[PDB]
Amino acid sequence: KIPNFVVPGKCASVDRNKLWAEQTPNRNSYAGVWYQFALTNNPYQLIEKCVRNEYSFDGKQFVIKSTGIAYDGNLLKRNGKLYPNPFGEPHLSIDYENSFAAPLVILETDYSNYACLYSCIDYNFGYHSDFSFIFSRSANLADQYVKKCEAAFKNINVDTTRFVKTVQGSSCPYDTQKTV
Amino acid sequence: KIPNFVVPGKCASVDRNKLWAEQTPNRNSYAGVWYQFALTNNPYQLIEKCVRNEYSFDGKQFVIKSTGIAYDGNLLKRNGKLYPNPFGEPHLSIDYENSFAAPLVILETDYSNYACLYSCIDYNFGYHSDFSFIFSRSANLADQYVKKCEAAFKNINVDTTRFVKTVQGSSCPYDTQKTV
Repeated sequence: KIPNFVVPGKCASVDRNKLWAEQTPNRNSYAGVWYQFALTNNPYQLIEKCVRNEYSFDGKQFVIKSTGIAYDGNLLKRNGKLYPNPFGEPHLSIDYENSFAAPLVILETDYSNYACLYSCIDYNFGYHSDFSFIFSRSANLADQYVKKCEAAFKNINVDTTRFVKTVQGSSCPYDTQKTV
Repeated sequence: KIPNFVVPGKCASVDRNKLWAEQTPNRNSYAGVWYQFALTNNPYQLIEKCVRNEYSFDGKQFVIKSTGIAYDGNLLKRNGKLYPNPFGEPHLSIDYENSFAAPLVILETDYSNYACLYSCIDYNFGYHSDFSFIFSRSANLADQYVKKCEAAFKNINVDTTRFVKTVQGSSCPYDTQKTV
């Protein structure tokens, strides 16, 4: 009787201090292309299949070009930005044109194979909503790496049975997508 | 479709460019104290009663100190900011500590009595959610000004029967609230 991404209780502690300090020297290694391997039910994401996110780092933020196939079957490009939280909180803000901005934590990454991403918001009625993602440097992602993200999300009490796989691979027009 | 703030169709077009041209030279007149007179159902507002928003303008953004009574009956302060949309869109972003940032349109204001505020977000399933507010320079607001916001919201097809009045006036400890 309520959506599965509206969950009782408060957002979990995920130790952002530690993660922030690991990640600030490594921003250039996080740039380039990342493919969405899987995500939990998200009513905001407008790209359904072939989700490809290209990041450029200018020294203070990332510029993002997100592309793929929209829910109506058309090619779509979205312009985004990733920048430090404006209040000086140890996490990033992910912001998209014609949308809202939300906190984004890099729960775990090795830069060259995978990244595990997390967003959460507390409501005023004793629930939270959270949104989790698994990113890969390739269309595919080996089980050894999926399992690293599974452990990280279990560690903060996210039910990993909520993940759904995203369409990627040879059926995707990536070369067209990268041209906008 | 189930909560009353989940509504069919796309977010309204609200003629943001005309509003931005009117409002941008008058930022200084929008500063000072605004009381929340009424709002449509909002799951993000942590302050239930006696909502008092103090705005300071620095030429580039506003800094906000919001105070009042929380849903558990205790006093609460929240820190906020209002700044131009980072992509250069003709609207502001309203950003709060430990929360997200959303678009914020001023649909109508006279600076000295009232303001009518609007935020909207689109879902990938073809619905939207919007969040509306009536602000006053005083704890009460005269009917003529209430009626002006009702017409501005009807003009963009927001259902104004969704507004609920906020507790204000003599039962509010405003002088305590401003000690922060």
